[PDB]
Amino acid sequence: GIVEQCCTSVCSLYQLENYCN
Amino acid sequence: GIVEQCCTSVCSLYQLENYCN
Amino acid sequence: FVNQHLCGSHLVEALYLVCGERGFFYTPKA
Amino acid sequence: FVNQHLCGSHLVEALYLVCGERGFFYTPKA
Repeated sequence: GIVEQCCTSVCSLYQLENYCN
Repeated sequence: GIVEQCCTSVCSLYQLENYCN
Repeated sequence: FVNQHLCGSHLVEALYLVCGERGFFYTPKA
Repeated sequence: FVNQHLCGSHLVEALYLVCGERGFFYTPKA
């Protein structure tokens, strides 16, 4: 999930926007 | 929603916890 | 920190601290 | 600010800025 993708690894805008409503 | 209850008005723990997963 | 007007990043920050490992949803349009 | 390791409040803060009026969900267990 977000932690694995953005905290444990380097985040991206593409991925961040998958969590916007 | 949360803005009306916690920003436009004074928030509460009770209300805040309604937005926890 | 909770029993006040909380807007924007301040609100998001209160949700983060209260909800902890649960996480939360921030739905300002809903 | 997005293209880095973002944890905890830092992550929550990036979601807040990127998502804007949409808001977001922060699901650290999922």
